[PDB]
Amino acid sequence: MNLFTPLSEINPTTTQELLYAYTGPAPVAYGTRTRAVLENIIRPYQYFYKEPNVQRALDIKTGCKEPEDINVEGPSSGFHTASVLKLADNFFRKYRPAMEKLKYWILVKLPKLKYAELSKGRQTYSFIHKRNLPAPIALEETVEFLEQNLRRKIGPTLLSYCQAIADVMELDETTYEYTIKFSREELWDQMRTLNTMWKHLERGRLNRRTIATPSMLIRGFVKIVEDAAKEILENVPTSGVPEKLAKLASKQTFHTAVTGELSGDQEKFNECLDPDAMRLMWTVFLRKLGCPDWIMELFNIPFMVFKSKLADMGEGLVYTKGKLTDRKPLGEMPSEFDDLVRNVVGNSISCRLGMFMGMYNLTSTLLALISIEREELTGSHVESSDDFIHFFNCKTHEEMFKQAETLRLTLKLVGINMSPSKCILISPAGIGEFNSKFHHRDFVGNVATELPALVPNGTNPMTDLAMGLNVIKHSVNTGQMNLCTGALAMRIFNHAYKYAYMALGVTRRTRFMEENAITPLLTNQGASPVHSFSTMHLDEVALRRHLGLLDEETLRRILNPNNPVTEDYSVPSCFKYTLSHKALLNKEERYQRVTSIINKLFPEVLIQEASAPGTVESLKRRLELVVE
Amino acid sequence: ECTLRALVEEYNGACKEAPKEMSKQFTDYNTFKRYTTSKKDHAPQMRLVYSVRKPWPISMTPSKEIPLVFNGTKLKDTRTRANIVVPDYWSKYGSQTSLEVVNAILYAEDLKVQRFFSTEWGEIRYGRMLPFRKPVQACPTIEEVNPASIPHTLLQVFCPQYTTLDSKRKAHMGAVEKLKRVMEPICKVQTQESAVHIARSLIDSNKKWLPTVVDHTPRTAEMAHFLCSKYHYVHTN
Amino acid sequence: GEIRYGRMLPFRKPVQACPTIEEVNPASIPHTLLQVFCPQYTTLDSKRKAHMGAVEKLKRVMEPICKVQTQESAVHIARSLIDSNKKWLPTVVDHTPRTAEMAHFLCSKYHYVHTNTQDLSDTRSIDNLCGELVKRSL
Amino acid sequence: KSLLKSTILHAERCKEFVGNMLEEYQDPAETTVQSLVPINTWGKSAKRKLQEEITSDPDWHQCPRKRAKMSYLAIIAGSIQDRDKKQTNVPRAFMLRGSQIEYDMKATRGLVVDTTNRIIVGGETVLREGKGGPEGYV
Amino acid sequence: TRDPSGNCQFWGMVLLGPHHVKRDTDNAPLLIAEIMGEDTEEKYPKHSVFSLKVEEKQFLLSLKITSFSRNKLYTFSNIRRVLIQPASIYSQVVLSRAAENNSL
Amino acid sequence: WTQMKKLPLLKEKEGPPSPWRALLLGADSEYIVCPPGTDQEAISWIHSQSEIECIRESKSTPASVITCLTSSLQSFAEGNPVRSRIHEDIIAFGINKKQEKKQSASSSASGEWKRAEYQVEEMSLPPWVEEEMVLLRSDQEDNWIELEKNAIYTE
RNA sequence: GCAAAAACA
Repeated sequence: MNLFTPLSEINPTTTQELLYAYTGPAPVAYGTRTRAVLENIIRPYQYFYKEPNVQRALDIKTGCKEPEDINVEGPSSGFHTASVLKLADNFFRKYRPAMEKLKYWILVKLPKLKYAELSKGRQTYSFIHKRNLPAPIALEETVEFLEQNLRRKIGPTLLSYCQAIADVMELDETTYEYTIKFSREELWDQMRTLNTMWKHLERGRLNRRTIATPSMLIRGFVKIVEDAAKEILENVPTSGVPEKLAKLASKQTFHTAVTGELSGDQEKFNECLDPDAMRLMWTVFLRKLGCPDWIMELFNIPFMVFKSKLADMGEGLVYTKGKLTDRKPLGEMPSEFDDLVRNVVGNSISCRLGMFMGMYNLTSTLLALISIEREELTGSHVESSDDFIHFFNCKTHEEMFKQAETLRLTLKLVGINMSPSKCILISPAGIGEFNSKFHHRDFVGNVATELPALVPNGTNPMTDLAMGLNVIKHSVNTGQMNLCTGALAMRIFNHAYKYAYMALGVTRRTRFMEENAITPLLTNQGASPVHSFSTMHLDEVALRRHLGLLDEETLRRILNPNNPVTEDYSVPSCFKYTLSHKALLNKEERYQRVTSIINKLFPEVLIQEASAPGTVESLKRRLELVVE
Repeated sequence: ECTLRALVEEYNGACKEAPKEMSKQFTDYNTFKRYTTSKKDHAPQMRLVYSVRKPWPISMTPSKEIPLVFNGTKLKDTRTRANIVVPDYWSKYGSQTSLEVVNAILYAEDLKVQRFFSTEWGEIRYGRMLPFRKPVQACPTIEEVNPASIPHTLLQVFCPQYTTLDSKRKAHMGAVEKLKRVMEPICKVQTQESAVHIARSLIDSNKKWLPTVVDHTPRTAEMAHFLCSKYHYVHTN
Repeated sequence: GEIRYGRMLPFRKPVQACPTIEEVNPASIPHTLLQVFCPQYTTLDSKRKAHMGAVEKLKRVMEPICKVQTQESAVHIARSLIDSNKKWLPTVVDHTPRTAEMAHFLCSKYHYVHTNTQDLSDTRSIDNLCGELVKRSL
Repeated sequence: KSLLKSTILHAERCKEFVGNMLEEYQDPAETTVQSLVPINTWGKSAKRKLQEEITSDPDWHQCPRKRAKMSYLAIIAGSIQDRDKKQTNVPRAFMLRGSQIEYDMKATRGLVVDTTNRIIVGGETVLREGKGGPEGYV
Repeated sequence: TRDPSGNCQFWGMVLLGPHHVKRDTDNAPLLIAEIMGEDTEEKYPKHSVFSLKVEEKQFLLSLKITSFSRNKLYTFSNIRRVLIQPASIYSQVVLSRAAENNSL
Repeated sequence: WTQMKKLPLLKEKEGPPSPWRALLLGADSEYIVCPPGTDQEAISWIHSQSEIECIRESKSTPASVITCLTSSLQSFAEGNPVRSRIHEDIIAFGINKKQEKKQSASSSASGEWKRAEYQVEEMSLPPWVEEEMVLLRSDQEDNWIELEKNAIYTE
């Protein structure tokens, strides 16, 4: 470690990039997630009171708590209703243009988003197949269920989807097309159910974490509230989304004044938040901007449903008799999670207060920001999920201490509970860290969490080369890499790219090209690379013809549109090729026919969305017009 | 030309082979456009080594021009599968094509070549510079097209007759006619599914964060990865 | 595996009593043992008639054993390790356990226990060699 | 490796092999020789070199180095020649068909290496100058 | 490997067992043989060290039984990426002492 | 809020020195110089010009796996990179080890079920880490880094 | 045996 701290010609801040476990395997989560999920569920109940009384906390419902009860010496879950209301008021009064643009978003383009964008989401646990399905499949199955059990056709807008969910939730009995039936309580429990799974490829901590994904029924509400949160976050200077750190770095203060710099993280960030605080925040903003009531319900339903979450507890606790091991569900035998036995509902478990990762990473940031807005907090704050940086600009050291302490207390007011061990404050400003960026005087250093893959993506030679060079270019643009690093990385990528496509040594492709007198004219064939550090933003084929390394006859041969095989800035060619109890493989093929007839008839869908009212048989209207 | 009703045969087959699925709305295309039953793997690059080394890696469209066996080497599986050595075979003994379509296909990529080589750049100046990342236009465009009007411009150059008069007014005049002189060789349906990407690139004015020690024009922003850095600068000329 | 009860017609055949580390023809067993234990009292013909792979395996096996077993005990332990010693037993067709070590457990007149064991023997390769020789000789 | 071990270690087999290759007579190893050497145009030069080496040294079939040189020349001689190409001089070394293994006339590198102390064929010391038993014992 | 004279450098051999692998994180049996320079009991307690005699020279051969997942093997096949960070430090130092006086 | 003069002092775990746990050997890595040729030629040379005798035997890796290693060397020399299984391969790759352990545990099971309560043994800093660091510094005759250069167009 | 709060074998 003494070798990572230079004392001359270079400061430790720049060499802190060496304190990264690059090029090593990322930690991988093994076994059952039941213990981790149970711990995640039980943490918020252990921090509600200063004295740990878990059993009393399992029946609290609304997590509002009185002052002189928030744990100031440790984690504290819950929130103070009056504090939340006042802080939301203060945040609403400030940042008026952000509120006006939120009003624009919620009045004009809110009833405009297509509901098909839920297909580009994350893995979803289907409530009909009783397993995990891709998001487009889950969306299609859910809309078929809605059509069957509601009899009204779903409109293109996602407001129609939300109305359909709300209407179908009031039916006492529902049946899917097979021909399985759902009770209303069963469907409600499925909506409450949260599918938890291990979080993979997570570097930066010793202990593995679990993330939870919502059901497709509530995903529309989750997406609308998340989109509103993102829209209001893009237009506030205290958010963690844009150059904010560099902007605050380029700040000059008074000649003789105390300028603090607090950089820290959040401990138990998802184990100390209550959806009711988010409810209060959103209701305050909506009420003081002047939206109608149906907007109130539309924005409040997601947290209402999340207050009754039924996160799945994995596969069960691990019990060992001798050398044997067994997986046992909670409650079968005594353990350290006996207080949650009463809340076990089948394979799932009920927890009224608490949060999970991957659900609301923007509304939590909004809650933290509304906590920031106060009177005596005359400083600069940047918040992004569980990481933050704060700049103090006051006149006295004790004033800075009071500001930091009231910042901590106000964060605790809504239950943020920043980690004391992870928070570092520097009396003179100039050194700090936020996200993976590092601050030293007037320079901010961007250090990547992951190195570029430096390997072909794995689709086709031209696409893989284009994506690799673009990734290297993005890495060098963000300041993470420089001349030497960029050139070395592109040499490494060139070697890996040539190896992966049988262009190194003796192999089938090289022997085939040698025996038939086929001269390798491209990088994937085995030719010398044409791309340089400056020219890495140029296409290979376009660059080779200018230098005379690719004869026009060869271009005619390869760029033939009548070719057997046929952002990505690569021209199509012969090298643009695609590598070769479910009971669902047939319907993806018949959907292929539906997608096949389109993009052959309509140039329009290749430009914009399919905005054609009706159009069930109605496609014949276009074909007749083509003839006419 | 005698194949127009073959397009209709796709509809007739769809009604009889795929009942009550193609009957859904045309607006649902945005839902099942990406419909796949294959799981989205977390690392497609880990399977590239096997896939190239896999026998019959490429699934080509059936054709007769490519020999089944060439110089004692099996090439196709007789959609049919192809050997890994079919593309480089096409690079020497492949079919010919018109010269005009070669430029059109490679268009929107050549323009970045001479525009770089024509630039003289300048002497390298090393200093304690502080690049700040500002959002600027990535690549120069032939015409300055307003955001949210780019798709309207693309509609005219591909489907001018199948458009709404409302979209006509909100279209960049002075740039629609410039695209037809370069998209004409590739305007045919044979290579029209991908020609939208090339046509879009001409007037795409997307904004990305680039290192800027001085106000960067699009002429100097596309190659900003080497012009300036923490320690060096290039006077673009 | 799982017990499959059922009436069975026995097939009486000689089966190997216990598995051997290496199979050697009976004529070569004494020479193999002589090479393993007392190479100093052998001739080149005896060495040529010995199975050298079995000699190496047996020497490696009996390096620690000969320190705790007398001469004759070690000699006959090695012999048992390379002797077939087939014995007649009632077996079940297409269920031969290749060795009678487990017949009481895996077999009876009322049941068999399904097991998944491969040959793990070089007899297939010797068949391949002999087939090539016969095909080219014809 | 097997063909060269056959020719080097035995003088009579080398005699028969060279005689059959030189006079185009039927040989047991015609298929192996044809499959080892690529389609070339060195057959006439190889047969010539055979002629002068036999005439110059009638007593060649006693030095294993001479046997190696004669075996290389005969292997090239019995190769599959090409019709539509004029014959060229035999090279010092060639590459085996469909492989990157080099066979060298001087046996300084590749498949055959003949050092002063010993001869190595395919990584194995076939013959040792003083300590060996290629002819066996009685 | 090959030194720049054609000679072959034998670092060792890795043997891969049946490895009926299903999941991308599943282990695969390996038997790794390596040419060791100096044996140490407390540093290699799970290794078996064998004497190796080639051309009257002395070498130590180490054999270990390991199982190693596909993800980790793929990651270590790209071990050449470890050169970037020291290259980053070297480049930053060199360019700082080029920005000081406009002299590379 | 408090202030610190002392930089934090990290506690050093005590116990047995941690052994070398890595896929390959690292510093103690050498090679045998073989005559020029292909991989098969080098493997054949090594298999035909060497004899193996065990010096140190570990209970974790039984010495019988040298038979598997030599069989693989011979098969690779004979142009067969993949070979059929042998008996010594049983305890070389953990074949049927899961079933063995499960059945043994079932046969010897006793007592009552309890929580898994896993534990990781603490180990001290080995003395060879400094030796590893100073040995990897040693100069070499060859470059050992052959990366193909990119093009050059600008200064 | 690999690996760490249990998965592979």
